[PDB]
Amino acid sequence: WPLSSQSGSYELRIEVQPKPHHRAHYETEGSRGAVKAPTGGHPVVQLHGYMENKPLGLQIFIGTADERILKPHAFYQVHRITGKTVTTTSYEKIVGNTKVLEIPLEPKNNMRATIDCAGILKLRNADIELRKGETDIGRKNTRVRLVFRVHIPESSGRIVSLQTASNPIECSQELPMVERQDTDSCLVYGGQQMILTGQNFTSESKVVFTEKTTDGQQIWEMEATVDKDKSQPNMLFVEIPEYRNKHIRTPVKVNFYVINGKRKRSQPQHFTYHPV
Amino acid sequence: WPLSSQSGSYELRIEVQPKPHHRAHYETEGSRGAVKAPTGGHPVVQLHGYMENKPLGLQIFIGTADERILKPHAFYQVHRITGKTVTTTSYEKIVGNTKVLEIPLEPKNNMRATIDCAGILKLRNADIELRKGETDIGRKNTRVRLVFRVHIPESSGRIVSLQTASNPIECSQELPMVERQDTDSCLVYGGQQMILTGQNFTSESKVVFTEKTTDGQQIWEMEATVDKDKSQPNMLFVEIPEYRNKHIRTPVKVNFYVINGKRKRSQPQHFTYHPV
DNA sequence: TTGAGGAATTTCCA
DNA sequence: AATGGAAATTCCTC
Repeated sequence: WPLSSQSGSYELRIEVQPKPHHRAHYETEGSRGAVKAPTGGHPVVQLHGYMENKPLGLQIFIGTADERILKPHAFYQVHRITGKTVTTTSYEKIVGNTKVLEIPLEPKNNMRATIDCAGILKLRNADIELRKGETDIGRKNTRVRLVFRVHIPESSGRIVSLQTASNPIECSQELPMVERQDTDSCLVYGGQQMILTGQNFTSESKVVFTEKTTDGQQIWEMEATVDKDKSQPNMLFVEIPEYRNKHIRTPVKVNFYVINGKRKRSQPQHFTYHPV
Repeated sequence: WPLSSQSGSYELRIEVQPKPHHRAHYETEGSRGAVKAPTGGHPVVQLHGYMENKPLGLQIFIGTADERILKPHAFYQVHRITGKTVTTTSYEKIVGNTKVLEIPLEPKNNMRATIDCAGILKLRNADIELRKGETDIGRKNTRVRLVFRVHIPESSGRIVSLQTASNPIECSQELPMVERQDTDSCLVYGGQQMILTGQNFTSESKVVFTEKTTDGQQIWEMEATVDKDKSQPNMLFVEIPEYRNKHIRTPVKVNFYVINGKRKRSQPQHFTYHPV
Protein backbone atom coordinates (compact mmCIF):
# COMPACT_ATOMS: atom_id res chain seq x y z
CA TRP A 1 0.00 0.00 0.00
CA PRO A 2 1.42 3.40 -1.07
CA LEU A 3 -0.32 5.22 1.80
CA SER A 4 1.88 5.81 4.85
CA SER A 5 1.02 4.82 8.43
CA GLN A 6 3.08 4.74 11.66
CA SER A 7 2.46 3.64 15.28
CA GLY A 8 -0.80 5.03 16.76
CA SER A 9 -1.96 4.41 20.36
CA TYR A 10 -0.11 1.08 20.68
CA GLU A 11 3.18 0.46 18.83
CA LEU A 12 4.73 -1.84 16.22
CA ARG A 13 8.50 -2.11 16.73
CA ILE A 14 11.31 -3.98 15.00
CA GLU A 15 12.97 -5.67 17.95
CA VAL A 16 15.69 -7.12 15.75
CA GLN A 17 16.98 -5.41 12.60
CA PRO A 18 18.07 -7.43 9.53
CA LYS A 19 21.69 -7.52 8.32
CA PRO A 20 22.64 -4.49 6.17
CA HIS A 21 23.34 -6.73 3.18
CA HIS A 22 21.45 -9.59 1.56
CA ARG A 23 22.11 -10.78 -1.96
CA ALA A 24 18.68 -11.20 -3.56
CA HIS A 25 17.98 -13.87 -6.16
CA TYR A 26 16.47 -14.01 -9.63
CA GLU A 27 13.58 -16.10 -10.93
CA THR A 28 16.34 -17.63 -13.02
CA GLU A 29 18.23 -18.83 -9.94
CA GLY A 30 16.97 -20.73 -6.96
CA SER A 31 16.03 -19.09 -3.66
CA ARG A 32 18.98 -17.28 -2.18
CA GLY A 33 17.66 -17.76 1.32
CA ALA A 34 15.65 -15.86 3.93
CA VAL A 35 16.67 -12.44 5.20
CA LYS A 36 19.03 -13.05 8.09
CA ALA A 37 19.93 -10.94 11.12
CA PRO A 38 23.48 -9.97 12.21
CA THR A 39 23.09 -12.04 15.37
CA GLY A 40 23.10 -15.09 13.12
CA GLY A 41 19.36 -15.36 13.70
CA HIS A 42 16.58 -13.49 11.91
CA PRO A 43 14.84 -10.12 12.21
CA VAL A 44 12.10 -9.88 14.80
CA VAL A 45 8.91 -7.80 14.76
CA GLN A 46 6.71 -7.19 17.81
CA LEU A 47 3.36 -5.47 18.51
CA HIS A 48 3.31 -4.07 22.05
CA GLY A 49 0.10 -2.47 23.30
CA TYR A 50 -2.05 -5.44 22.29
CA MET A 51 -3.76 -7.15 25.22
CA GLU A 52 -6.63 -9.06 23.56
CA ASN A 53 -6.36 -12.79 22.98
CA LYS A 54 -6.81 -12.85 19.23
CA PRO A 55 -4.06 -13.40 16.63
CA LEU A 56 -3.42 -10.65 14.06
CA GLY A 57 -1.75 -10.98 10.71
CA LEU A 58 1.59 -9.20 10.29
CA GLN A 59 2.12 -8.27 6.67
CA ILE A 60 5.53 -8.19 5.00
CA PHE A 61 6.50 -6.57 1.71
CA ILE A 62 9.63 -5.11 0.15
CA GLY A 63 9.74 -1.35 -0.14
CA THR A 64 12.01 1.53 -1.16
CA ALA A 65 14.94 2.63 0.97
CA ASP A 66 16.28 5.81 -0.56
CA GLU A 67 14.10 8.71 -1.78
CA ARG A 68 11.22 9.20 0.62
CA ILE A 69 7.62 8.10 0.27
CA LEU A 70 8.13 4.59 1.56
CA LYS A 71 6.48 2.49 -1.11
CA PRO A 72 6.58 -0.99 -2.65
CA HIS A 73 9.87 -1.34 -4.51
CA ALA A 74 9.09 -2.05 -8.16
CA PHE A 75 12.14 -4.22 -8.70
CA TYR A 76 11.90 -6.42 -5.64
CA GLN A 77 9.33 -8.79 -4.21
CA VAL A 78 9.37 -10.63 -0.91
CA HIS A 79 9.99 -14.32 -1.35
CA ARG A 80 8.11 -16.96 0.64
CA ILE A 81 10.73 -19.42 1.74
CA THR A 82 9.31 -22.93 1.95
CA GLY A 83 11.51 -23.94 4.86
CA LYS A 84 10.52 -27.59 4.95
CA THR A 85 12.30 -27.52 8.30
CA VAL A 86 14.37 -24.42 9.06
CA THR A 87 11.14 -22.40 8.79
CA THR A 88 9.64 -21.49 12.17
CA THR A 89 6.80 -19.39 10.82
CA SER A 90 3.75 -20.13 8.66
CA TYR A 91 3.10 -17.96 5.60
CA GLU A 92 0.56 -16.73 3.06
CA LYS A 93 0.92 -15.06 -0.35
CA ILE A 94 -1.28 -12.09 -1.43
CA VAL A 95 -1.06 -9.33 -4.09
CA GLY A 96 -1.78 -5.77 -5.25
CA ASN A 97 0.76 -5.66 -8.10
CA THR A 98 3.31 -6.38 -5.35
CA LYS A 99 3.54 -9.66 -3.40
CA VAL A 100 2.89 -9.55 0.32
CA LEU A 101 3.70 -12.12 2.99
CA GLU A 102 1.39 -12.50 5.94
CA ILE A 103 2.68 -14.26 9.02
CA PRO A 104 0.69 -14.72 12.21
CA LEU A 105 1.36 -12.59 15.29
CA GLU A 106 0.16 -14.68 18.22
CA PRO A 107 -0.19 -13.67 21.89
CA LYS A 108 1.30 -17.05 22.77
CA ASN A 109 4.63 -15.46 21.91
CA ASN A 110 3.71 -12.05 23.33
CA MET A 111 2.66 -10.88 19.87
CA ARG A 112 6.24 -11.40 18.78
CA ALA A 113 7.22 -12.82 15.40
CA THR A 114 10.45 -14.30 14.08
CA ILE A 115 10.87 -13.50 10.40
CA ASP A 116 12.71 -16.37 8.80
CA CYS A 117 10.35 -17.05 5.95
CA ALA A 118 11.13 -13.93 3.97
CA GLY A 119 13.48 -13.94 1.02
CA ILE A 120 14.07 -11.30 -1.63
CA LEU A 121 13.39 -11.97 -5.29
CA LYS A 122 14.57 -9.44 -7.88
CA LEU A 123 12.54 -8.73 -10.95
CA ARG A 124 14.38 -7.85 -14.17
CA ASN A 125 14.83 -4.12 -14.75
CA ALA A 126 13.69 -4.35 -18.35
CA ASP A 127 10.66 -6.52 -17.62
CA ILE A 128 9.50 -3.77 -15.25
CA GLU A 129 10.25 -0.41 -16.89
CA LEU A 130 8.56 -2.04 -19.88
CA ARG A 131 5.09 -1.93 -18.29
CA LYS A 132 2.73 1.01 -18.84
CA GLY A 133 2.65 3.34 -15.86
CA GLU A 134 6.00 2.90 -14.12
CA THR A 135 8.45 5.80 -14.35
CA ASP A 136 11.10 4.78 -11.79
CA ILE A 137 14.28 2.95 -12.87
CA GLY A 138 16.10 -0.10 -11.56
CA ARG A 139 19.64 0.81 -12.61
CA LYS A 140 21.89 1.56 -9.59
CA ASN A 141 18.79 1.39 -7.38
CA THR A 142 19.20 -1.73 -5.30
CA ARG A 143 18.64 -0.57 -1.73
CA VAL A 144 15.56 -1.93 0.03
CA ARG A 145 13.62 -1.92 3.28
CA LEU A 146 11.52 -4.66 4.87
CA VAL A 147 8.07 -3.31 5.53
CA PHE A 148 5.81 -4.68 8.25
CA ARG A 149 2.12 -3.96 8.79
CA VAL A 150 -0.63 -4.98 11.18
CA HIS A 151 -4.34 -4.22 11.05
CA ILE A 152 -5.55 -4.09 14.67
CA PRO A 153 -9.32 -4.49 15.13
CA GLU A 154 -10.73 -2.64 18.15
CA SER A 155 -13.96 -3.81 19.75
CA SER A 156 -15.37 -0.41 18.77
CA GLY A 157 -15.34 -1.62 15.16
CA ARG A 158 -12.49 0.60 14.01
CA ILE A 159 -9.30 -0.61 12.33
CA VAL A 160 -5.94 0.72 13.45
CA SER A 161 -3.19 0.16 10.89
CA LEU A 162 0.42 0.45 12.05
CA GLN A 163 3.48 -0.03 9.90
CA THR A 164 7.23 0.03 10.27
CA ALA A 165 10.30 -0.30 8.16
CA SER A 166 13.62 -2.03 8.68
CA ASN A 167 16.87 -0.26 8.10
CA PRO A 168 18.10 -0.15 4.49
CA ILE A 169 19.21 -3.44 2.95
CA GLU A 170 21.66 -3.60 0.04
CA CYS A 171 20.59 -6.39 -2.33
CA SER A 172 23.48 -6.90 -4.69
CA GLN A 173 26.55 -9.08 -4.83
CA GLU A 174 32.16 -1.83 -0.60
CA LEU A 175 35.62 -2.93 0.59
CA PRO A 176 37.32 -2.05 3.93
CA MET A 177 39.52 1.04 4.35
CA VAL A 178 42.23 1.81 6.87
CA GLU A 179 43.06 5.45 7.60
CA ARG A 180 45.05 5.34 10.87
CA GLN A 181 46.89 2.80 13.02
CA ASP A 182 46.89 3.21 16.81
CA THR A 183 50.36 1.59 16.93
CA ASP A 184 53.08 1.30 14.30
CA SER A 185 55.32 -1.39 15.81
CA CYS A 186 55.79 -3.77 18.74
CA LEU A 187 58.15 -6.66 19.48
CA VAL A 188 58.06 -10.37 18.65
CA TYR A 189 56.04 -11.42 21.74
CA GLY A 190 53.11 -9.38 20.48
CA GLY A 191 50.25 -8.81 22.89
CA GLN A 192 50.10 -5.01 22.62
CA GLN A 193 46.82 -3.51 21.38
CA MET A 194 46.33 -1.85 17.99
CA ILE A 195 43.25 0.23 17.16
CA LEU A 196 42.45 0.63 13.46
CA THR A 197 40.55 3.75 12.45
CA GLY A 198 38.91 3.40 9.04
CA GLN A 199 35.60 2.59 7.33
CA ASN A 200 33.30 -0.27 6.36
CA PHE A 201 34.57 -2.18 9.41
CA THR A 202 31.86 -4.78 10.13
CA SER A 203 31.44 -7.44 12.86
CA GLU A 204 32.52 -9.99 10.23
CA SER A 205 35.80 -8.20 9.47
CA LYS A 206 39.10 -10.02 9.88
CA VAL A 207 42.69 -8.86 10.27
CA VAL A 208 45.64 -10.88 8.99
CA PHE A 209 49.36 -10.19 9.13
CA THR A 210 51.72 -11.31 6.38
CA GLU A 211 55.37 -11.24 5.40
CA LYS A 212 56.77 -11.73 1.91
CA THR A 213 60.17 -12.13 0.34
CA THR A 214 61.34 -9.28 -1.88
CA ASP A 215 59.80 -11.29 -4.78
CA GLY A 216 56.38 -11.94 -3.38
CA GLN A 217 56.52 -15.44 -1.96
CA GLN A 218 54.44 -15.09 1.20
CA ILE A 219 56.14 -17.12 3.96
CA TRP A 220 54.07 -15.90 6.90
CA GLU A 221 50.36 -15.47 7.44
CA MET A 222 48.49 -15.22 10.72
CA GLU A 223 45.07 -13.94 11.72
CA ALA A 224 45.12 -11.54 14.65
CA THR A 225 41.83 -11.78 16.59
CA VAL A 226 39.66 -8.67 16.59
CA ASP A 227 37.62 -7.83 19.70
CA LYS A 228 34.68 -8.98 21.85
CA ASP A 229 33.03 -5.56 21.56
CA LYS A 230 30.81 -4.51 18.66
CA SER A 231 33.94 -2.50 17.86
CA GLN A 232 32.65 0.29 15.66
CA PRO A 233 31.41 0.84 12.08
CA ASN A 234 34.73 2.64 11.60
CA MET A 235 37.05 1.34 14.29
CA LEU A 236 38.64 -2.05 15.02
CA PHE A 237 40.51 -3.34 18.08
CA VAL A 238 43.15 -5.81 16.93
CA GLU A 239 45.39 -7.75 19.28
CA ILE A 240 48.80 -7.76 17.55
CA PRO A 241 49.75 -11.38 16.73
CA GLU A 242 52.87 -13.18 17.91
CA TYR A 243 55.79 -13.55 15.49
CA ARG A 244 57.24 -16.75 13.98
CA ASN A 245 60.79 -16.10 15.21
CA LYS A 246 61.57 -14.36 18.51
CA HIS A 247 65.29 -14.87 17.83
CA ILE A 248 65.74 -11.98 15.42
CA ARG A 249 68.68 -9.59 15.76
CA THR A 250 67.11 -6.92 13.54
CA PRO A 251 63.57 -5.52 13.21
CA VAL A 252 61.28 -7.09 10.59
CA LYS A 253 58.87 -5.31 8.24
CA VAL A 254 55.50 -7.04 7.77
CA ASN A 255 52.00 -6.22 6.59
CA PHE A 256 48.43 -6.64 7.75
CA TYR A 257 45.15 -6.19 5.93
CA VAL A 258 41.45 -6.08 6.71
CA ILE A 259 39.18 -8.52 4.91
CA ASN A 260 35.40 -8.89 4.64
CA GLY A 261 34.82 -12.39 3.30
CA LYS A 262 36.85 -13.12 0.18
CA ARG A 263 37.10 -10.48 -2.56
CA LYS A 264 37.28 -7.72 0.08
CA ARG A 265 40.85 -6.96 1.07
CA SER A 266 42.05 -3.51 2.09
CA GLN A 267 45.44 -2.26 0.95
CA PRO A 268 48.33 -3.84 2.91
CA GLN A 269 49.13 -1.88 6.08
CA HIS A 270 52.76 -1.52 7.16
CA PHE A 271 53.90 -2.76 10.58
CA THR A 272 57.33 -3.64 11.98
CA TYR A 273 58.56 -6.09 14.63
CA HIS A 274 61.47 -5.16 16.92
CA PRO A 275 63.88 -7.86 18.15
CA VAL A 276 63.68 -8.97 21.81
CA TRP B 1 36.03 -24.56 -43.93
CA PRO B 2 36.67 -27.37 -41.40
CA LEU B 3 39.27 -29.04 -43.67
CA SER B 4 42.88 -28.17 -42.84
CA SER B 5 45.44 -26.82 -45.31
CA GLN B 6 48.95 -25.35 -44.89
CA SER B 7 51.59 -23.82 -47.21
CA GLY B 8 52.33 -25.97 -50.30
CA SER B 9 54.93 -25.06 -52.98
CA TYR B 10 54.69 -21.30 -52.31
CA GLU B 11 53.94 -19.93 -48.82
CA LEU B 12 51.37 -17.83 -46.96
CA ARG B 13 52.95 -16.14 -43.94
CA ILE B 14 51.72 -13.78 -41.22
CA GLU B 15 54.32 -11.05 -41.42
CA VAL B 16 52.77 -9.20 -38.48
CA GLN B 17 50.96 -10.95 -35.63
CA PRO B 18 47.92 -9.35 -33.90
CA LYS B 19 47.99 -8.25 -30.26
CA PRO B 20 47.41 -11.10 -27.76
CA HIS B 21 44.23 -9.45 -26.46
CA HIS B 22 41.27 -7.81 -28.18
CA ARG B 23 37.96 -7.26 -26.42
CA ALA B 24 35.28 -8.44 -28.85
CA HIS B 25 31.86 -6.82 -29.07
CA TYR B 26 28.26 -7.99 -29.00
CA GLU B 27 25.49 -7.36 -31.55
CA THR B 28 24.04 -5.39 -28.60
CA GLU B 29 26.99 -3.00 -28.55
CA GLY B 30 28.58 -1.08 -31.33
CA SER B 31 31.72 -2.22 -33.12
CA ARG B 32 34.59 -2.52 -30.70
CA GLY B 33 37.13 -1.79 -33.40
CA ALA B 34 39.39 -3.69 -35.79
CA VAL B 35 41.97 -6.21 -34.59
CA LYS B 36 45.11 -4.22 -33.86
CA ALA B 37 48.81 -5.17 -33.81
CA PRO B 38 51.22 -4.58 -30.90
CA THR B 39 53.20 -2.16 -33.07
CA GLY B 40 50.21 0.16 -32.92
CA GLY B 41 49.42 -0.80 -36.48
CA HIS B 42 47.55 -3.88 -37.70
CA PRO B 43 48.35 -7.51 -38.49
CA VAL B 44 49.86 -8.18 -41.91
CA VAL B 45 49.47 -11.21 -44.16
CA GLN B 46 51.64 -11.92 -47.22
CA LEU B 47 51.75 -14.53 -50.00
CA HIS B 48 55.35 -15.10 -51.17
CA GLY B 49 55.96 -17.45 -54.10
CA TYR B 50 53.36 -15.71 -56.30
CA MET B 51 54.85 -14.18 -59.44
CA GLU B 52 51.79 -13.79 -61.72
CA ASN B 53 50.15 -10.40 -62.19
CA LYS B 54 46.66 -11.31 -61.04
CA PRO B 55 45.05 -10.36 -57.70
CA LEU B 56 43.87 -13.16 -55.41
CA GLY B 57 41.35 -12.91 -52.61
CA LEU B 58 42.66 -13.46 -49.09
CA GLN B 59 39.93 -14.89 -46.89
CA ILE B 60 39.60 -14.10 -43.19
CA PHE B 61 37.52 -15.90 -40.58
CA ILE B 62 37.62 -16.44 -36.82
CA GLY B 63 38.66 -19.90 -35.68
CA THR B 64 39.44 -21.93 -32.55
CA ALA B 65 42.64 -21.42 -30.59
CA ASP B 66 42.77 -24.15 -27.99
CA GLU B 67 41.93 -27.83 -28.68
CA ARG B 68 43.29 -28.80 -32.08
CA ILE B 69 41.46 -29.18 -35.37
CA LEU B 70 41.60 -25.53 -36.32
CA LYS B 71 38.00 -24.74 -37.17
CA PRO B 72 35.52 -21.88 -37.33
CA HIS B 73 34.81 -20.76 -33.77
CA ALA B 74 31.10 -21.15 -33.11
CA PHE B 75 30.91 -18.20 -30.76
CA TYR B 76 32.82 -15.64 -32.78
CA GLN B 77 32.47 -14.09 -36.19
CA VAL B 78 34.80 -11.73 -37.99
CA HIS B 79 33.39 -8.24 -38.18
CA ARG B 80 33.68 -6.10 -41.31
CA ILE B 81 34.68 -2.69 -40.08
CA THR B 82 33.26 0.05 -42.30
CA GLY B 83 36.22 2.35 -41.83
CA LYS B 84 34.77 5.34 -43.64
CA THR B 85 38.33 6.62 -43.43
CA VAL B 86 40.71 4.69 -41.17
CA THR B 87 40.09 1.66 -43.39
CA THR B 88 42.89 1.01 -45.88
CA THR B 89 41.46 -2.22 -47.29
CA SER B 90 38.32 -3.08 -49.25
CA TYR B 91 36.12 -5.95 -48.01
CA GLU B 92 33.44 -8.47 -48.87
CA LYS B 93 31.09 -10.59 -46.74
CA ILE B 94 30.40 -14.30 -47.47
CA VAL B 95 29.02 -17.28 -45.46
CA GLY B 96 28.90 -21.01 -44.75
CA ASN B 97 27.26 -20.81 -41.32
CA THR B 98 30.27 -18.67 -40.41
CA LYS B 99 31.02 -15.20 -41.80
CA VAL B 100 34.14 -14.76 -43.90
CA LEU B 101 35.91 -11.56 -44.93
CA GLU B 102 37.64 -11.44 -48.29
CA ILE B 103 40.22 -8.73 -48.86
CA PRO B 104 42.26 -8.35 -52.01
CA LEU B 105 45.89 -9.45 -52.22
CA GLU B 106 47.41 -7.37 -55.02
CA PRO B 107 50.91 -7.64 -56.55
CA LYS B 108 51.09 -3.84 -56.50
CA ASN B 109 51.90 -4.27 -52.80
CA ASN B 110 53.97 -7.41 -53.35
CA MET B 111 50.95 -9.58 -52.54
CA ARG B 112 50.98 -8.05 -49.07
CA ALA B 113 47.84 -7.09 -47.18
CA THR B 114 47.22 -4.88 -44.15
CA ILE B 115 44.37 -6.22 -42.07
CA ASP B 116 42.60 -3.26 -40.51
CA CYS B 117 39.08 -4.13 -41.58
CA ALA B 118 38.60 -7.10 -39.29
CA GLY B 119 36.77 -6.87 -36.02
CA ILE B 120 35.46 -9.60 -33.74
CA LEU B 121 31.77 -10.02 -33.00
CA LYS B 122 30.70 -12.40 -30.25
CA LEU B 123 27.55 -14.43 -30.60
CA ARG B 124 25.58 -15.24 -27.45
CA ASN B 125 26.46 -18.62 -25.90
CA ALA B 126 22.83 -19.58 -25.43
CA ASP B 127 21.78 -18.49 -28.93
CA ILE B 128 24.40 -20.92 -30.26
CA GLU B 129 24.30 -24.05 -28.08
CA LEU B 130 20.55 -23.79 -28.72
CA ARG B 131 20.86 -24.78 -32.40
CA LYS B 132 20.57 -28.42 -33.50
CA GLY B 133 23.97 -29.96 -34.21
CA GLU B 134 26.45 -28.00 -32.10
CA THR B 135 28.01 -29.82 -29.16
CA ASP B 136 30.80 -27.40 -28.15
CA ILE B 137 30.27 -24.84 -25.38
CA GLY B 138 31.00 -21.12 -25.08
CA ARG B 139 31.54 -20.94 -21.33
CA LYS B 140 35.18 -20.21 -20.40
CA ASN B 141 36.08 -20.68 -24.06
CA THR B 142 37.05 -17.24 -25.33
CA ARG B 143 40.40 -17.77 -27.02
CA VAL B 144 40.52 -17.23 -30.78
CA ARG B 145 42.73 -17.28 -33.85
CA LEU B 146 42.59 -15.21 -37.01
CA VAL B 147 42.50 -17.51 -39.98
CA PHE B 148 43.72 -16.52 -43.41
CA ARG B 149 43.23 -18.37 -46.69
CA VAL B 150 44.10 -17.93 -50.34
CA HIS B 151 43.05 -19.96 -53.35
CA ILE B 152 45.90 -19.75 -55.86
CA PRO B 153 44.96 -20.65 -59.47
CA GLU B 154 47.79 -22.22 -61.49
CA SER B 155 47.76 -21.96 -65.29
CA SER B 156 47.56 -25.77 -65.25
CA GLY B 157 43.98 -25.39 -64.03
CA ARG B 158 44.61 -26.65 -60.50
CA ILE B 159 43.74 -24.77 -57.32
CA VAL B 160 46.27 -24.53 -54.51
CA SER B 161 44.71 -23.58 -51.18
CA LEU B 162 47.02 -22.32 -48.46
CA GLN B 163 45.96 -21.22 -44.99
CA THR B 164 47.53 -19.89 -41.83
CA ALA B 165 46.53 -18.91 -38.34
CA SER B 166 47.52 -16.03 -36.12
CA ASN B 167 48.64 -16.61 -32.57
CA PRO B 168 45.91 -17.03 -29.97
CA ILE B 169 43.78 -13.97 -29.19
CA GLU B 170 41.97 -13.54 -25.86
CA CYS B 171 38.58 -11.88 -26.53
CA SER B 172 37.28 -10.88 -23.15
CA GLN B 173 37.43 -7.81 -20.96
CA GLU B 174 41.16 -3.89 -7.91
CA LEU B 175 43.64 -1.19 -6.82
CA PRO B 176 47.44 -1.59 -6.42
CA MET B 177 49.03 -2.64 -3.14
CA VAL B 178 52.56 -2.15 -1.82
CA GLU B 179 53.87 -4.54 0.84
CA ARG B 180 57.66 -4.00 0.80
CA GLN B 181 60.19 -1.46 -0.48
CA ASP B 182 63.62 -2.65 -1.65
CA THR B 183 65.11 0.66 -0.49
CA ASP B 184 63.93 3.19 2.09
CA SER B 185 66.05 6.22 1.21
CA CYS B 186 68.70 7.60 -1.16
CA LEU B 187 70.18 11.05 -1.83
CA VAL B 188 69.07 13.98 -3.99
CA TYR B 189 70.86 12.79 -7.17
CA GLY B 190 68.60 9.74 -7.25
CA GLY B 191 69.56 6.99 -9.68
CA GLN B 192 69.55 4.10 -7.16
CA GLN B 193 67.13 1.25 -7.85
CA MET B 194 64.00 0.51 -5.80
CA ILE B 195 62.07 -2.76 -6.12
CA LEU B 196 58.44 -2.68 -4.95
CA THR B 197 56.96 -5.96 -3.76
CA GLY B 198 53.17 -5.90 -3.77
CA GLN B 199 50.12 -6.94 -5.81
CA ASN B 200 47.99 -5.97 -8.82
CA PHE B 201 51.12 -4.49 -10.40
CA THR B 202 50.36 -4.37 -14.14
CA SER B 203 52.38 -3.29 -17.18
CA GLU B 204 50.31 -0.09 -17.15
CA SER B 205 51.26 0.75 -13.56
CA LYS B 206 52.92 4.07 -12.77
CA VAL B 207 54.92 5.35 -9.83
CA VAL B 208 54.91 8.98 -8.74
CA PHE B 209 56.74 10.72 -5.91
CA THR B 210 55.23 13.66 -4.05
CA GLU B 211 55.97 16.11 -1.26
CA LYS B 212 53.43 18.17 0.64
CA THR B 213 53.51 20.94 3.22
CA THR B 214 52.26 20.07 6.70
CA ASP B 215 48.85 21.32 5.49
CA GLY B 216 48.53 19.32 2.30
CA GLN B 217 49.55 21.71 -0.47
CA GLN B 218 51.51 19.41 -2.79
CA ILE B 219 54.54 21.34 -4.08
CA TRP B 220 56.37 18.44 -5.74
CA GLU B 221 55.24 15.70 -8.09
CA MET B 222 57.37 13.58 -10.38
CA GLU B 223 56.87 10.28 -12.15
CA ALA B 224 59.71 7.82 -11.66
CA THR B 225 59.96 5.52 -14.69
CA VAL B 226 59.25 1.83 -14.09
CA ASP B 227 61.20 -0.80 -16.04
CA LYS B 228 61.74 -2.27 -19.51
CA ASP B 229 61.02 -5.78 -18.25
CA LYS B 230 57.55 -7.25 -17.90
CA SER B 231 58.38 -6.63 -14.25
CA GLN B 232 56.06 -9.01 -12.40
CA PRO B 233 52.37 -9.32 -11.48
CA ASN B 234 53.55 -8.54 -7.95
CA MET B 235 56.88 -6.76 -8.32
CA LEU B 236 57.93 -3.39 -9.79
CA PHE B 237 61.40 -2.00 -10.60
CA VAL B 238 61.33 1.76 -10.07
CA GLU B 239 64.27 4.05 -10.76
CA ILE B 240 64.23 6.56 -7.89
CA PRO B 241 63.59 10.07 -9.31
CA GLU B 242 65.90 13.07 -8.94
CA TYR B 243 65.00 15.71 -6.36
CA ARG B 244 64.01 19.36 -6.93
CA ASN B 245 66.73 20.77 -4.64
CA LYS B 246 70.18 19.17 -4.27
CA HIS B 247 71.15 22.02 -1.93
CA ILE B 248 69.42 20.71 1.18
CA ARG B 249 71.24 20.63 4.54
CA THR B 250 68.78 18.20 6.11
CA PRO B 251 67.04 15.02 4.86
CA VAL B 252 63.56 15.40 3.32
CA LYS B 253 60.52 13.15 3.83
CA VAL B 254 58.47 12.47 0.68
CA ASN B 255 55.95 9.97 -0.62
CA PHE B 256 55.39 7.82 -3.66
CA TYR B 257 52.36 5.87 -4.81
CA VAL B 258 51.43 3.33 -7.45
CA ILE B 259 48.61 4.20 -9.84
CA ASN B 260 46.67 2.19 -12.43
CA GLY B 261 44.93 4.75 -14.60
CA LYS B 262 42.97 7.29 -12.59
CA ARG B 263 40.86 6.11 -9.66
CA LYS B 264 43.52 3.54 -8.72
CA ARG B 265 46.05 4.95 -6.27
CA SER B 266 47.77 2.87 -3.62
CA GLN B 267 48.35 4.32 -0.16
CA PRO B 268 51.24 6.80 -0.07
CA GLN B 269 54.59 5.08 0.53
CA HIS B 270 57.18 6.82 2.75
CA PHE B 271 60.64 7.62 1.35
CA THR B 272 63.34 10.06 2.48
CA TYR B 273 66.05 12.04 0.69
CA HIS B 274 69.44 12.60 2.34
CA PRO B 275 71.40 15.81 1.64
CA VAL B 276 74.50 15.65 -0.61
C1' DT C 1 26.95 3.71 -36.27
C1' DT C 2 31.78 3.64 -34.88
C1' DG C 3 35.04 2.76 -30.99
C1' DA C 4 36.27 2.12 -26.66
C1' DG C 5 36.71 2.12 -21.16
C1' DG C 6 34.46 1.09 -17.13
C1' DA C 7 31.05 -0.91 -14.67
C1' DA C 8 26.30 -2.94 -13.27
C1' DT C 9 23.04 -6.55 -14.14
C1' DT C 10 21.93 -11.54 -15.33
C1' DT C 11 23.12 -15.94 -15.89
C1' DC C 12 25.90 -19.95 -14.56
C1' DC C 13 28.66 -23.41 -11.73
C1' DA C 14 30.26 -26.56 -7.99
C1' DA D 1 17.02 -25.32 -1.41
C1' DA D 2 20.86 -22.15 -0.40
C1' DT D 3 24.65 -19.68 -1.24
C1' DG D 4 29.63 -18.37 -2.53
C1' DG D 5 32.09 -17.46 -6.55
C1' DA D 6 32.64 -16.18 -10.77
C1' DA D 7 31.73 -15.65 -16.37
C1' DA D 8 28.52 -13.24 -19.51
C1' DT D 9 26.00 -9.96 -21.54
C1' DT D 10 24.06 -5.60 -21.09
C1' DC D 11 24.64 -0.42 -20.06
C1' DC D 12 26.52 4.26 -19.54
C1' DT D 13 29.31 7.82 -21.18
C1' DC D 14 32.24 10.48 -23.99
